[PDB]
Amino acid sequence: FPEEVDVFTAPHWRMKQLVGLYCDKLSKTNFSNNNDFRALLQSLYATFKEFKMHEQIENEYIIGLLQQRSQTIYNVHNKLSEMLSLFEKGLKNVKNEYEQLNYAKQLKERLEAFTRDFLPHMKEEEEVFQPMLMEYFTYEELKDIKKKVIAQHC
Repeated sequence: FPEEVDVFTAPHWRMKQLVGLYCDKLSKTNFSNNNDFRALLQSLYATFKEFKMHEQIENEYIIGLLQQRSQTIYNVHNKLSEMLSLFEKGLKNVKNEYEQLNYAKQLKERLEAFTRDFLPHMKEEEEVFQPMLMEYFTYEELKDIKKKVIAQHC
């Protein structure tokens, strides 16, 4: 698929880069240490804010359009909002090492589940929405769209 009409690849290269960064931080993080703990949550909150902007950009510049033209919408492209709330909880409601370590176990559980769903969600957009975009829009329309999408991401 021509680079100039690919509306997922570059944003997703950034999102996967962010997944890699938080997985790395997660596994090197000392949850018994309060500073290490908060720094981790702070990184995670910023990261997940960018994920939310990304999904919003998709909704506003790509998905809403594709769904009006194909009318083949049934799945509703929430998750991120619950993850951000989780993080806030850790940054405001955790006082000592006992709470930190109980929290960590839950954080890890929820991030693993998030990650296991987020990668396939992205692959479905590239494998399914991209090709649909080909049949319902012209090549220049798609170029315009990618233009608007990169502007919002970058």
